[PDB]
Parts: sequence; structure tokens; C-alpha cells
Amino acid sequence: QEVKPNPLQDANLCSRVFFWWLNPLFKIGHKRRLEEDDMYSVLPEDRSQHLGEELQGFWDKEVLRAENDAQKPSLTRAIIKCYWKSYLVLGIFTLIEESAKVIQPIFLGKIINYFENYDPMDSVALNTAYAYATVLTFCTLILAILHHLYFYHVQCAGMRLRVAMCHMIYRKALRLSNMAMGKTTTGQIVNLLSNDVNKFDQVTVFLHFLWAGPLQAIAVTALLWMEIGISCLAGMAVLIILLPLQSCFGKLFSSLRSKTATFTDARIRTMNEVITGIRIIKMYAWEKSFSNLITNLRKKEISKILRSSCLRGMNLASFFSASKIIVFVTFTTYVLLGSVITASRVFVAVTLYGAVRLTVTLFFPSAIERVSEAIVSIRRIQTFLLLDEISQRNRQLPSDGKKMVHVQDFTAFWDKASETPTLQGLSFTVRPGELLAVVGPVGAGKSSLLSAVLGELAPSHGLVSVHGRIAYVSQQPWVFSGTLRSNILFGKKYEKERYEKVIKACALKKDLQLLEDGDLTVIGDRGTTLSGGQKARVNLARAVYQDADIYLLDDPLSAVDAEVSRHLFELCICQILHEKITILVTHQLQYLKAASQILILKDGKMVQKGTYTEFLKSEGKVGFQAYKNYFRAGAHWIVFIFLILLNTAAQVAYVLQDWWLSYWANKQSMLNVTVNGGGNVTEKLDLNWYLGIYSGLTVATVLFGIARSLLVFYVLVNSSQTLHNKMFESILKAPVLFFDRNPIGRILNRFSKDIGHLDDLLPLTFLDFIQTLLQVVGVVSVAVAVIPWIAIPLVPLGIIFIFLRRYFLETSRDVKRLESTTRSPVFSHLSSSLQGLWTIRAYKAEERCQELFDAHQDLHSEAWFLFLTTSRWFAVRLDAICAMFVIIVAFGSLILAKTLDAGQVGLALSYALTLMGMFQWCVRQSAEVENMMISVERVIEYTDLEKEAPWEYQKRPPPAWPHEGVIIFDNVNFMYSPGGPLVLKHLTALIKSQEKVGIVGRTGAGKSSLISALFRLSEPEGKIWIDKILTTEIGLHDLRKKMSIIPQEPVLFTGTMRKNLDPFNEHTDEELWNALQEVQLKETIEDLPGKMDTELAESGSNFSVGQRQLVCLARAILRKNQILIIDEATANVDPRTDELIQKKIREKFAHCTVLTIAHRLNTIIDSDKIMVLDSGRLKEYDEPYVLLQNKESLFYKMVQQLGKAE
Ligand SMILES: C[C@@H]1CC[C@@]2(OC1)O[C@H]1C[C@H]3[C@@H]4CC=C5C[C@@H](OCCC(CO)CO)CC[C@]5(C)[C@H]4CC[C@]3(C)[C@H]1[C@@H]2C
Ligand SMILES: C[C@@H]1CC[C@@]2(OC1)O[C@H]1C[C@H]3[C@@H]4CC=C5C[C@@H](OCCC(CO)CO)CC[C@]5(C)[C@H]4CC[C@]3(C)[C@H]1[C@@H]2C
Ligand SMILES: C[C@@H]1CC[C@@]2(OC1)O[C@H]1C[C@H]3[C@@H]4CC=C5C[C@@H](OCCC(CO)CO)CC[C@]5(C)[C@H]4CC[C@]3(C)[C@H]1[C@@H]2C
Ligand SMILES: C[C@@H]1CC[C@@]2(OC1)O[C@H]1C[C@H]3[C@@H]4CC=C5C[C@@H](OCCC(CO)CO)CC[C@]5(C)[C@H]4CC[C@]3(C)[C@H]1[C@@H]2C
Ligand SMILES: C[C@@H]1CC[C@@]2(OC1)O[C@H]1C[C@H]3[C@@H]4CC=C5C[C@@H](OCCC(CO)CO)CC[C@]5(C)[C@H]4CC[C@]3(C)[C@H]1[C@@H]2C
Ligand SMILES: C[C@@H]1CC[C@@]2(OC1)O[C@H]1C[C@H]3[C@@H]4CC=C5C[C@@H](OCCC(CO)CO)CC[C@]5(C)[C@H]4CC[C@]3(C)[C@H]1[C@@H]2C
Ligand SMILES: C[C@@H]1CC[C@@]2(OC1)O[C@H]1C[C@H]3[C@@H]4CC=C5C[C@@H](OCCC(CO)CO)CC[C@]5(C)[C@H]4CC[C@]3(C)[C@H]1[C@@H]2C
Ligand SMILES: C[C@@H]1CC[C@@]2(OC1)O[C@H]1C[C@H]3[C@@H]4CC=C5C[C@@H](OCCC(CO)CO)CC[C@]5(C)[C@H]4CC[C@]3(C)[C@H]1[C@@H]2C
Ligand SMILES: C[C@@H]1CC[C@@]2(OC1)O[C@H]1C[C@H]3[C@@H]4CC=C5C[C@@H](OCCC(CO)CO)CC[C@]5(C)[C@H]4CC[C@]3(C)[C@H]1[C@@H]2C
Ligand SMILES: C[C@@H]1CC[C@@]2(OC1)O[C@H]1C[C@H]3[C@@H]4CC=C5C[C@@H](OCCC(CO)CO)CC[C@]5(C)[C@H]4CC[C@]3(C)[C@H]1[C@@H]2C
Ligand SMILES: C[C@@H]1CC[C@@]2(OC1)O[C@H]1C[C@H]3[C@@H]4CC=C5C[C@@H](OCCC(CO)CO)CC[C@]5(C)[C@H]4CC[C@]3(C)[C@H]1[C@@H]2C
Ligand SMILES: C[C@@H]1CC[C@@]2(OC1)O[C@H]1C[C@H]3[C@@H]4CC=C5C[C@@H](OCCC(CO)CO)CC[C@]5(C)[C@H]4CC[C@]3(C)[C@H]1[C@@H]2C
Ligand SMILES: C[C@@H]1CC[C@@]2(OC1)O[C@H]1C[C@H]3[C@@H]4CC=C5C[C@@H](OCCC(CO)CO)CC[C@]5(C)[C@H]4CC[C@]3(C)[C@H]1[C@@H]2C
Ligand SMILES: C[C@@H]1CC[C@@]2(OC1)O[C@H]1C[C@H]3[C@@H]4CC=C5C[C@@H](OCCC(CO)CO)CC[C@]5(C)[C@H]4CC[C@]3(C)[C@H]1[C@@H]2C
Ligand SMILES: CCCCCCCCCCCCCCCC(=O)O
Repeated sequence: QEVKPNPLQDANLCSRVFFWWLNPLFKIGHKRRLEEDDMYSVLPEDRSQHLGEELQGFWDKEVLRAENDAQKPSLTRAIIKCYWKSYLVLGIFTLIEESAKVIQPIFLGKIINYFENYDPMDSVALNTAYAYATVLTFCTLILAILHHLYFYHVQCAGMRLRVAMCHMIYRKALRLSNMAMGKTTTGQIVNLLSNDVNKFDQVTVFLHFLWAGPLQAIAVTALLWMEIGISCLAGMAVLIILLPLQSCFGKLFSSLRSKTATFTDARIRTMNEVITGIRIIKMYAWEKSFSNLITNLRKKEISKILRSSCLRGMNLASFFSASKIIVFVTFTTYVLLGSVITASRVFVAVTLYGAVRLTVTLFFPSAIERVSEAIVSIRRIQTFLLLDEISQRNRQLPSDGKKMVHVQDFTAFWDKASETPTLQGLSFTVRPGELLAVVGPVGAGKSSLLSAVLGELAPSHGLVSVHGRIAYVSQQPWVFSGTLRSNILFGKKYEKERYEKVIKACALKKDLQLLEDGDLTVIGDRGTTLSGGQKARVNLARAVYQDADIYLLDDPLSAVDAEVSRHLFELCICQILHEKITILVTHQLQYLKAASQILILKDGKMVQKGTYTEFLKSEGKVGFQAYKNYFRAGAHWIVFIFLILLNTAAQVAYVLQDWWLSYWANKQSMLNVTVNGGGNVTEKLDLNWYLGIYSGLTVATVLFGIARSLLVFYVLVNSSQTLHNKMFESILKAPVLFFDRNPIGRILNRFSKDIGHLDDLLPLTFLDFIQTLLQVVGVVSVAVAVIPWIAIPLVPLGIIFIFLRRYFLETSRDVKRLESTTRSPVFSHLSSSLQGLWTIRAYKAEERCQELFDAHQDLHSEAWFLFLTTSRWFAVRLDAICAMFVIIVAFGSLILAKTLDAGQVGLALSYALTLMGMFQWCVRQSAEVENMMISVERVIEYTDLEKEAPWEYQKRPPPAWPHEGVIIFDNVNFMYSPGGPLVLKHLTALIKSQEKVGIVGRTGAGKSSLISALFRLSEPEGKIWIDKILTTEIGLHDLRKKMSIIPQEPVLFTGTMRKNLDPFNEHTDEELWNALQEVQLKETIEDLPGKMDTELAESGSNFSVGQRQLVCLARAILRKNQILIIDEATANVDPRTDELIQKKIREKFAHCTVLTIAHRLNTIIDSDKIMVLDSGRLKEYDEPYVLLQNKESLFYKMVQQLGKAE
């Protein structure tokens, strides 16, 4: 559509400055939920194609110049040569803004200096002070409402660089060579596009500071000198000292993080090991072992996390109290040098120190870090872009409608570095319409035969006159993101008649029936809605629809059946490919005989070139409940009272440190009045008292900041630890139904991402938000204290802010969500192009895929533009509120000048000059915290999920409970869900003492239900007395312990073979030695390189499945129970191992009551008695002879059906 042309086009200068043109969007964003249709298209100069072309031109010129002067080309040179003009133009406003920030304290001092020499009858001084205040508010308006357009333009420059770089990367990837593709991997390129290019969105934000920081600071120092002389240096010294030390501590921080990561990873692995195999763990009564293992891992991880959090809290406290330390040092030096403090100089120095400290300790190091990251990103992208590309497709020879085709001395090597030739002898000619049947097992040389159409195995010199259009269908059929309209069309015009004829004769009605929409069905992500059959069929349909000349079919008949294959043979290969090239590799041996000519090769050796005659025969809101539950999990509410008291004390001391300077200045002014106007004796202010109180106030500020940071971090980390412990304990007791309903990925995500948030990000962000909110409250309270009437206009302004906040968030979140959902298509399209790059090059469809990628990137560019602009809109309005507050303070000081003195005016104005940045920081952090508390909500949701019966009761059965071996079923009705499906109907069974029996079901219908009922892990709704005791009165663990089972899929847990064989160490060592030697597995584990404590791989990946049944049988043998369950229903199980383990449990268990469930009837025929059971109804209970004789007996029914005999 002509979607709303970016109203930035028609917005005048005022509207662009205030982002007024964004107002309509918010309206709909408040009325309903934003979608992709309510979006704004990128500006014509921001289209991905345009930026890509311009940067391609610049980079090509740079490469040509580098070749001319014989040096390695530099991508940074090209980027600079491209964007330097538009960035140096933007630097003018950053110079203006730095100058404004520097010169604002000068006029603040002018106002205070007016207040110092107050004379109520001097009107000229009043007018001059009003002019100074007007200049001050002009400067603060420049800082507040004018900086945001410049910030948006800077971020646009970064986004332009990112988009151009992505276009470069895709254009290169589509032209990569085969061996270069082998050297790298698609994951590396997707990472290049995903995280390695996002750095350009950040560096540009602070790039100019690289020269603004060192310059502005110098200016500030000069100004500070002009105020307070050499004393200023002392303060500057502390600031300089603050740069290395903090950075140094940062290094230590990183180190600690690394350690925690390892522990976290280990813990997460076990989480997977627990969640993926939870059925087996609960089945084996092994919850205690994994519980204590995870407890140890979590304890170590939380110790490292506590250390890291203490370090980060110390850093935050230092950042908070650095201003106080700087001011205290500089003014102690000032007074001790023999000077006399005055309010004007004191607060000019305070404001200048605040500005320069914020710069030096926030912007400059961030600028350095982001520039270094961007430099390494540019290095990676450049070394990718110089990767050798596929030999450029040379212009085809005239090919005047001839069929001159001959391959001689075919040089085809997969690996050039390999001394062995990949292929040596390959020489054949293809005739129009004729079919050549290529055969090779598991891809034995089909790749060389197939690329022999000049795909990727081209000879270094010469050219083979292959004429026509190549239609290559790969082993892996591929569907790019879009609609079936796109894959069908693929650049070709919409051919109604031939589309219809192929769609009806080829019988694609399966898509119409299966797909809810038809041929317009929007392909889901990665084509999960479709299947490999559809992808293969659409590959053949694309090839036939584009009706190319050379048809390269890499076994497309494997996915389709023989009928559809012969159908396309007649319709396409016979009729449509009647005079077209039909290079068709085929297997399954039926199209080999269905074809006319066959070609088989083996390692550059042509097997045969004969026909069959050769006889080959081959989100929402988070309530107060969430915050309350998050906090009460940390510490007693007494501790929280102590914490808020400590926070209040820290902020009060922070403000009182500056108030003491103001009071000192006022007292010195009165003293000077007394010693000049009054008494002649120049009385000296007692330096000991004032300096001591000043030092005490700054020391108290430092100590209280440190203590508050440490306590907040400790209580929040302890809350996280308690929440994790509760959540894991609850999940370990969760019934199997919870794990069945919830996917493993969901639970693992809850245990990984949410816990990581609560451990790393949430405490830090919460502490920062509390700090900044308290600072804002301090500034507002100072202003209200100096001028009480400021309370009157503060009530409206704050109210407005609240409403504004809502009106922004209702849209902002939506935009954020949009920006998240429009970014994955780019990566998925890149992955799809890389996967099927062969056929993309085959069709010469590079430009079409480039356009598709450009559209995919343009959509995300719309999302990113909306995100940037809405953020700037909110920032403009917030800073306008702050500037209104500053104007109110500065002018109300002058209006109520009769009742104010220099110290109060200086203090209030100096704090108002920082309210702006503090408020912006605090609002954004508050939003960030409110967004992150969803992880806390999810964790708390898991902490109270429903649990099953307790493992152990206070009452216990005798330890020799399985003394008889009799278990019976008395009218048990298993119910997975109340009122749901019926799985057991009045199930009644009588199993004799010490009797080996099995049952058979119907493809799992009632098979696993019996095991679930016996083990009670899914709570059978049945009433049972095995050995005349109700199954309820034995606890979960006390029942499962004397409950031996062999699962269908044996599982292996990471750890020592000793721990996997016996995790509770309830069996003495020589017991395992002897038992495993009896099953001759001791020699097998002894030859393992690690011997007894062998480091098991990831769930025994190297261990064979036979060893898996072996180890499970060993577990059963050590368990030494009187019953045992054989759940032998796996299909792909090794027969040699099966005969083994059958003779094992026949000879080892012997006289132990076994319940055998299986699908192999032979494994039950050996059992003395068979109880046929299906659909909850006891079908057979009689003699085996009666079962053999009875025609209606289900056992005899299957006996007749499979055909086996005794
Ligand atoms: C952003 C830029 C920062 C620098 C700057 O431009 C803007 O800021 C401006 C503020 C100006 C002063 C304002 C008022 C007065 C009072 C007047 O006395 C007669 C009083 C009369 C009302 O003014 C009623 O009788 C003498 C001149 C003086 C001191 C100005 C000097 C020039 C100054 C410093 C200007 C300077 C070039
Ligand atoms: C190392 C860091 C970087 C650079 C820098 O900071 C520290 O080094 C400082 C040196 C300072 C000057 C020293 C002396 C004077 C002379 C005085 O007057 C004349 C006095 C006397 C002769 O006549 C009696 O009159 C006026 C001020 C001036 C020029 C200083 C200006 C600021 C300067 C340039 C500072 C500058 C920002
Ligand atoms: C990175 C650094 C942090 C702090 C620091 O520099 C930068 O701050 C500076 C202040 C310096 C003193 C200033 C003046 C004098 C001159 C002379 O005595 C004349 C008496 C004096 C008062 O009457 C006239 O100015 C002797 C030297 C002395 C005391 C300086 C010593 C070094 C001091 C303490 C420097 C100190 C190391
Ligand atoms: C963080 C950084 C480390 C600490 C530090 O910088 C910042 O903090 C500064 C405070 C300085 C002192 C302030 C005042 C005086 C009084 C006066 O003593 C003779 C008085 C007479 C002659 O001047 C009449 O004035 C001058 C010297 C002395 C003791 C300073 C010494 C250096 C000191 C300790 C500086 C030190 C390097
Ligand atoms: C007034 C003047 C304004 C400009 C200027 O001087 C002052 O500002 C300086 C900052 C310097 C950069 C600092 C850090 C980095 C990161 C580094 O990446 C490897 C880092 C790794 C190595 O071990 C770990 O440290 C590559 C170099 C780079 C970009 C510097 C380039 C030169 C710069 C821009 C200097 C430049 C001359
Ligand atoms: C238990 C809690 C500990 C913290 C705290 O609460 C209670 O303790 C309170 C003490 C209060 C100060 C007491 C006295 C004055 C002097 C006055 O100046 C007189 C000037 C004079 C000559 O010029 C003419 O009267 C200015 C106000 C000030 C500093 C109070 C400020 C608030 C303070 C700091 C309160 C603070 C929040
Ligand atoms: C709270 C934490 C523990 C201590 C501390 O850190 C923070 O808090 C500060 C309290 C300060 C003292 C306050 C008052 C005075 C009185 C005056 O001496 C007599 C003058 C006059 C009295 O009436 C004569 O009549 C000056 C010195 C002295 C004792 C201060 C010394 C430094 C101290 C101990 C500071 C110390 C570093
Ligand atoms: C809890 C927090 C820590 C402590 C503190 O903040 C709060 O509490 C504040 C109250 C302040 C005092 C207010 C008034 C005066 C009177 C004046 O005149 C004396 C004459 C008069 C009494 O003797 C009649 O004779 C001398 C100074 C003094 C005592 C202030 C000192 C600084 C103090 C202690 C401040 C200090 C930073
Ligand atoms: C919850 C937290 C409790 C502490 C606090 O934050 C919130 O609450 C505020 C209390 C404020 C002081 C109150 C009164 C005055 C007196 C005034 O002197 C003219 C007095 C004269 C006028 O006619 C006689 O009435 C100068 C200003 C001063 C000292 C305030 C300074 C800032 C302070 C300390 C603020 C502090 C940070
Ligand atoms: C989260 C919070 C929001 C706001 C808030 O903190 C943070 O901001 C602080 C500002 C404080 C006031 C500053 C100055 C004065 C003037 C003084 O004058 C009495 C006149 C008479 C007395 O004898 C002769 O002077 C009385 C006290 C009062 C009104 C303070 C009250 C507490 C206030 C309102 C605080 C308030 C709780
Ligand atoms: C959140 C909390 C609310 C309560 C509170 O903390 C924060 O708010 C603070 C405001 C402080 C007062 C501000 C201004 C003055 C005026 C000054 O001058 C009087 C001159 C007059 C006397 O007679 C002439 O006649 C004396 C001190 C006084 C009253 C402060 C006292 C402490 C107070 C009440 C603090 C109190 C504990
Ligand atoms: C809903 C919001 C609640 C808070 C608030 O906004 C609205 O409520 C307002 C009421 C204001 C006070 C009203 C009257 C006076 C008397 C004046 O003189 C006294 C001398 C003598 C002759 O007038 C006595 O009558 C001093 C100032 C003071 C105390 C005001 C201070 C600011 C206040 C507290 C405002 C504050 C910001
Ligand atoms: C102080 C400085 C001067 C003024 C100013 O900057 C700061 O203050 C800002 C606050 C903004 C408003 C915030 C919330 C709303 C409510 C909303 O109510 C939906 C009803 C309607 C719309 O959907 C029907 O649905 C309508 C919009 C409105 C009034 C904003 C308008 C612009 C305003 C006035 C900004 C203005 C430039
Ligand atoms: C733009 C900036 C922000 C707002 C602001 O600065 C400029 O605008 C100023 C207007 C001032 C008031 C003007 C007139 C009077 C009347 C007088 O008589 C009391 C009798 C009765 C009214 O007749 C009240 O009870 C008491 C004082 C008061 C209310 C002023 C208070 C301070 C105010 C609100 C100032 C405020 C800080
Ligand atoms: C000094 C106040 C501003 C700083 C704190 C800003 C964030 C908190 C604002 C109040 C809570 C959110 C508003 C009510 C709930 C909602 O509508 O989302």
C-alpha cells in the first residue's frame, strides 16, 4: 500500500523538533493494539537498497584504490569516506550542546552573585538578574527540548550504517564460493547479521564524545580555575583517579562473572537432565540425588553471584558518592589554602564538577568501549567480505540453437588441498529429452555428477558448452519465508492455465485438504506448517513451472511416491522435458529400469553406461502482590524497615552535605557584614567546627551509600536464592501430568532466563532505580524547602507526567513488541538463502532474493524508526517537564528575593540543574524494572504449582514389605483427568505369589497405563492392596523404591559410572564389582579410559544403546527387589543385545515376580502365563492350550495374524 508516507516528510521544523507529527500514531496506540499495518514506511533515502548500493560503491572504490596502491583494503576507510560529511555536520550541535552545558553554571553564578549583594532598592540589578535568568532558561531549553532531534539524527546515522552493512553482508553471502562456504558456517554469518552488526547502532551515539569529552573537560577546568584557583585541580584529580580504578574494578567484575557462568551452565545442564528425564527420575525414586547435586551447584553459583553483586553495589555506591568526594576534596583544599567560601563560587564549582564528572565517568568510557566494539565488528565484517567468491558466471557463448555437448578431461575436486583427486574420469554427452539415470549410495559422487553442470565443481581453465537453463532440485527441499504464491511464482509471471493444469493433473489437492487456506496459505516460520513432501513437490513444481532446459533433480522422488514420480515423469520429464536436458539422479531401483539410459560412477570411475541389457541387477501489569511476594522472600519486614531507613539516611546526608556548604557561605557572609559594617576586628570563622562537620557529613554520605547498596543487593539476591530453592523443590514434587502438559523448553527457559534475570539484572536495575528516584525526590524536596510555593505548580506538573507516562507506555510496549517480531524474518531469510544457495545461483535469481531481503530489512527498519522516534517523543516531553521545573525554580527565586539568601538560592538552582538527567534516568529505569518483574511473576507462579502425594509419610510400612511378592488389582479405574478419556475400566487382576507374567495391549492403548497405575506416579483412581496394604499408606518414595522397572528407552545421567549405577551409595563396592562381573560388564567399564570414575559424556552419547540396556539391567540387578517390570516396547533395539538381556533377566531374576509389557509376542510366549488385556477389559484368563484353541481369544487372533508358530 501507499502506507502513510512518513509524516517526517511533511513535518516542518517545529513539528520535527517537538515530534508533533507522531501524535496521531499514539492516538490509535491508545485506542487499540498496534499492528504492522499501522506502521510508517521508511523514508526514500533510508531504503535498504539505496544505502546498500551507496556503500557498495564506496567499498568497491576503496578496494580498487587499495589494489592500486598495493595495501590491504580497510572497511573503516570506506565507512568514513561515506558518512564523514553527514557526521561532521551533526557534530556542530554537539559542540553547541557542550558549550551550553559549560556556560550554564556561569549564569547560575551570576544569579547567585546578585543574591549575595542584595539591595531591595536597586532596580537595575534586579533587571540584570532577570536577564541572567532568561539566558539560563534559554540554555536549559537548548539542553532539554533541542537535543532530542540531534539525538534522533545520530541514531539514524547509526541505523543507516547498520542497514547498509546488512545489505553488504547478504549481497556477499549470496555470491560466496563453495570452498569459502565450507570454511565458514551459516551460523557465523547469521551471527554477523544478528549481534556483530548491532554495535553500529550504539557507537554512533557516543562517537562525537571522543572529542567532546577531552575538550569540554579542559574548558570546565579552566572555568573552575577562574572561580577557585589551584584548589580546582584537587577535585579534578579525584575525577581522573576515578577513571582507571573503576575500570580496573570492572576487569575484576568480568572475571567473577566468568566463574559464575561455568557454575550456571553446569546447573542448567542438570536442569535439562532432570526435566528431560523426569519420568525416569520419579520412576526410580532418584529425586534426592539430583536435589542435593543441584543444591550444591546452586550454592556455589550463589556464592559467586553474591561476591559479584557486592562488587557491583560498591561500584554503584562509588558512582553515587563520587560527586560528594570531589566537592569535599576541592573545597577542603580551598578553605585550607586561606580562602573564604561564598555561595556563588561554591555552587558554580558544584555544578561544573557535576557536569564534568557525569561526562568523564559516563560518556567518555562508554564512547571508548563502544568504539572498540564497533572496530572489532568492522574487522570481522571486513574479513568476511573479502572471502573468496564463486567464479563469476561468464557470458554464455552464442549457442545458436545447437546441441554440441561434450565433457573431456573433467577436473572436479571437492577439496583442492586434497592430493587425492575427488573425481578423474567423467565424460558423457546429454541429448535433448533423453534421461540419464545416475545412481550412487548415500550420495556416493552424486554431488560431482550434479555440479558437473557448472554448479560448483567448475574447471579452473576452459569452458564446457552447456546450453539452456538449469533447474536444480537439491537433496534438502527448501521453502523460503513467504507464501506458496512466492515459491510457485519465483519471479515467473502468473501463468493461470499451466499452473491450473499442473495443480489438477499433478493432483496437489493434498495441500488444499491439509492446509486450512490453500495455495494462498502463509508459510509459517521455517515452513513447519508444510512437510518435506510439500517442499519436494513444490521444488519439482517450481522446476517444471519455470520450464527450464537442464533439469537437475537430486533424488526428488525419494520424498514422493512411485505414482507421483511416474506422473511427473510422463507429464514433465516425458512431455514437458521432451527436448529438454533431464540429468536425473535416481535410486530405489524402479526408475532405473523405468528410464532408458543409466550412468553409474564410483570415485571418478564410470561403473557402466549401458541400459538394462547389461544384466547389472543393481506485557501486562504486575500487581502489588508480585512485588510483595518478591520482597518478603528476601528478608523479614524489619529488615525492609531498616533498609528504607538506611536509604532515607543516605539521601538526607547527601543533600545535607551541600546544605552545609550553603549554610557555611551564609554564615561567612553575615560574618563579613559584621566585620566590615560593624566591628573593625576581622573575626575569623572557626575552621575546626565547620570543616569537621563538613567532613563528617561527606563521610556519612559515603558510608550510608555503601551500606544501602550492599544491603539492597544482599536482600534481593537472597530473595532470588529463596525463590529458586522453593521453585526447584516444588517442581521436583510436581506430578508427571505437569511435565507432560508443559514442554521441556518452557520449564528450562523458566529455570534459565528468569533465574538469570533475578540473579544478575533485576537487583542491579532495582538498586539503580531506587537510587535515582531518591535523588529526584531529594532535588524536588530541596526546591520545595527553599521556596514552599513551588508546591503549588508541582501538583499539576507531576499529575501530567503520570498521565503522559501511561499515554506513552500503551504505545511504546507495542512498538517494542513489533520491533521484536520484525527482526527474525531477516535472519530466517538469510538462513534460507544460505541453505539453498545452490539453486538460487542455478536460477540466476540473485536479484530477486536481494529484493526480498531488502523488503524484509525495510520492515524492520520501519520498526526501528518507530522505536527511535517514540522514545524521542517521550524524552522531549519529559525534558520539557524538567525544564519547566527549572524555569519555575530560577524565576521564583527572583520573584521571592526579599525572603531568600544566597545559599538557599544556590542550593535549589544547582539541584534543579541536575533534575533533568536524573529524572530521565529514573523514568527509564522504572520502566525497565516494571518490564523485568514478569520473570519474578513467572518464578512465583512456579513456586506454588500443585504437587502430588508426599514421598514419605510419618507412618512407614515394614522394611521387609516385599516378602511375599503378591500384588493384585481390585477394581481400579485409572483417570488421567477427571471427566476425561477412559483408560482403565474396573481393572481387576490376580497375580500369584512369585509368578512371572506379562500382558499385551494395542499399540500402547492400556500398555503404559498399567505401569502408571502400579507405580502410582500418575495417581490411579483405584483401591489396591498389594500384600494386603493400601497403596496409599506407603509413601511415594517408599513405594517406588521397592519397584524395579526397565524403561523402553534407557537413559544415562552425567556423572561417574558409580553414581549412575548407584547414586545413593547404598551398595558396597565389591557388590557392584561382583554383580557387574557376573554380567561381564566390569571388563567393559574397566577398558574405559577413565576407569571407575570415567567422565561420562552428554547422557552417554558415545555409549551404544546395547550398553544402555546393559547398564539399566545392572541397575535392576543392584536394586535387588522382589518384583521387576520389563517395559520392552522399543522398536529400534539391537537384537543381539535383546537376546542377551532376555537370557540375563531369565537367569538373574529367575524367581522374581516380573510384569512384562511388550509388543514382541515371542517375548511373552516364554512367560508361563499371559493375561491379555485391552481397553480396560480383561479379555483372556485361561490355560495357554485354551488360548490356542479358542478362535475368539485375542491371543490366538494375533497368533493367526502374524503367522508365527511355536
Ligand atoms: C547564549 C549567549 C550567552 C552569552 C550572552 O548572549 C547569549 O548572554 C547575554 C546576556 C547579556 C547581558 C544581559 C543584561 C545585561 C544588563 C545590562 O544593563 C542594563 C540593564 C537593562 C536590561 O539589560 C535594563 O536597564 C548591561 C548588559 C548585560 C550585562 C548583558 C551583557 C551581554 C550578555 C552577557 C549577553 C551575552 C553575549
Ligand atoms: C593541566 C591542566 C590543563 C591546562 C590547565 O588546567 C590544568 O592549566 C591551568 C593553567 C591555568 C592558567 C594559570 C595562570 C593564569 C594567569 C592568571 O593571571 C595572571 C597572573 C599573574 C600574571 O600577571 C598576576 O596577574 C589568569 C589565569 C591563567 C591564565 C590560568 C588560566 C587557566 C589555566 C590555563 C589552566 C588550564 C585549564
Ligand atoms: C593533583 C594535585 C591535587 C592537589 C594539589 O595539586 C594537584 O593541590 C595543590 C595546591 C598546592 C599548594 C598551593 C600553593 C602553595 C605555594 C607555596 O606556598 C605558598 C602558600 C600558599 C597559601 O598561602 C600560596 O598560594 C608552597 C606550595 C603550596 C602550599 C602548594 C603545595 C602543593 C599543593 C598542595 C597542590 C596539591 C598537590
Ligand atoms: C585525592 C587527592 C589526594 C589528597 C590531596 O589531593 C587530592 O588532597 C589535597 C589537600 C592538600 C592540603 C590542603 C591544604 C594544605 C594546608 C597548607 O599547609 C601550609 C599552610 C600555609 C602554607 O600554604 C598557609 O596556606 C598547604 C598544604 C596543605 C597541607 C595541602 C597538602 C596537599 C593536600 C593534602 C592535597 C593532596 C595531594
Ligand atoms: C582530544 C583528542 C580526541 C581524540 C582522541 O584523543 C584525544 O581520543 C583518544 C581515544 C582513542 C581510542 C581509545 C580506545 C580505542 C579502542 C581500541 O580497541 C582496542 C582496545 C584494546 C587494546 O588493548 C583494549 O584496550 C582501538 C583504539 C581506540 C579506538 C582509540 C583510538 C584513538 C583515540 C580515538 C584517541 C584520539 C587521538
Ligand atoms: C532524626 C532525623 C535526623 C535528620 C533530620 O530529621 C530528623 O534532622 C533534622 C534536623 C534539621 C535541621 C535543624 C536545624 C536547621 C537549621 C536551620 O537554619 C537556621 C538558620 C539561622 C541562622 O541563619 C536562622 O534561624 C535550617 C534548617 C536545619 C538545617 C534543619 C534541616 C532539616 C534537618 C536536618 C532534619 C533532618 C531531616
Ligand atoms: C559519624 C561518623 C563518625 C565520626 C565522624 O565521621 C563520621 O563524624 C564527624 C563528627 C566530627 C566532629 C564534630 C564536631 C566537632 C567539634 C569541634 O571541636 C570543638 C569546637 C567547638 C565545639 O563547641 C568549640 O567550642 C570540631 C571537631 C569535632 C570534634 C569534629 C571532628 C571530626 C568528627 C569526629 C567527624 C568524624 C570523621
Ligand atoms: C542527623 C543529621 C546529622 C546532624 C545534623 O544533620 C542531621 O544536624 C544538623 C543540625 C545542625 C545545627 C543547627 C543549629 C546550630 C546552631 C548554631 O549556633 C549555635 C548557637 C545556639 C546553640 O548553641 C544558641 O547558643 C551552631 C551550629 C548548629 C549547632 C548546627 C550544626 C550542624 C548541625 C548539627 C547539622 C548536622 C549536619
Ligand atoms: C524525607 C527527606 C527528609 C529530609 C529532606 O529530604 C527529604 O527534607 C528536606 C528538609 C530540607 C530543609 C528544610 C528547611 C530548610 C531551612 C531553610 O532556611 C530558611 C529557614 C527560614 C525561612 O524563612 C525559617 O523558616 C533552608 C533550606 C533547609 C535547610 C532545607 C534544606 C533541604 C532539606 C534538608 C531536605 C532534606 C533532603
Ligand atoms: C517524598 C517527600 C515529598 C516532599 C518532601 O520530602 C520528600 O519535601 C520536603 C520539604 C519539607 C518542607 C521544607 C520546609 C518547610 C518550611 C518550615 O517552616 C516552618 C515555618 C515556621 C516553623 O517554626 C517558622 O519558620 C516547616 C517545614 C517545611 C514545610 C518542610 C516540611 C516537610 C517537607 C514538606 C518535606 C516533604 C515530606
Ligand atoms: C519528612 C520529614 C518531615 C519533618 C521534618 O523532617 C523530614 O521536616 C524537616 C523540616 C525542618 C524545619 C525546616 C525549617 C525550620 C525553620 C528554622 O528557623 C525557624 C525560625 C523561627 C523559629 O522560632 C524564628 O522565630 C528552624 C528549624 C526548622 C523549624 C526545621 C526543624 C526541623 C524540621 C521540622 C524537619 C522535620 C524533622
Ligand atoms: C495540595 C497541595 C498541598 C501542599 C501545598 O500545595 C497544595 O499547599 C500549599 C499551601 C501553602 C502555604 C499557605 C500559606 C502560607 C503562609 C505564608 O506566610 C505565613 C505568614 C503569615 C501571613 O501570611 C501567616 O498567615 C508562608 C507560606 C505558607 C506556609 C504556604 C507554603 C506553601 C504551601 C504549603 C503550599 C503547598 C505546596
Ligand atoms: C509542560 C510542557 C508543555 C506541555 C506539554 O509538554 C510539556 O505537556 C505534554 C503532555 C502532553 C499530553 C499528555 C497526555 C494527554 C492525554 C491524552 O488523552 C487522550 C484523549 C484523546 C487522545 O487519544 C482522545 O482519545 C490526549 C493527549 C494529551 C493531552 C497530551 C498532549 C500533548 C501534551 C500536552 C504535551 C505538551 C507538549
Ligand atoms: C513562573 C514561576 C513559577 C511560579 C511563581 O514564580 C514564577 O509565580 C510567582 C507568583 C507568586 C505569588 C504572587 C502573589 C502572592 C500574593 C501574596 O499575598 C498573599 C495574599 C493571598 C493572595 O492575594 C495569598 O494568601 C502572597 C504571595 C503570593 C501568593 C506569591 C507566592 C509565590 C508565587 C506563587 C511565585 C511562584 C514561585
Ligand atoms: C518522582 C516520581 C517519578 C519517578 C518514578 C516514575 C515511575 C513510577 C510512577 C508511578 C507508578 C506507575 C503509575 C501507576 C501505574 C500505571 O498506570 O502503570
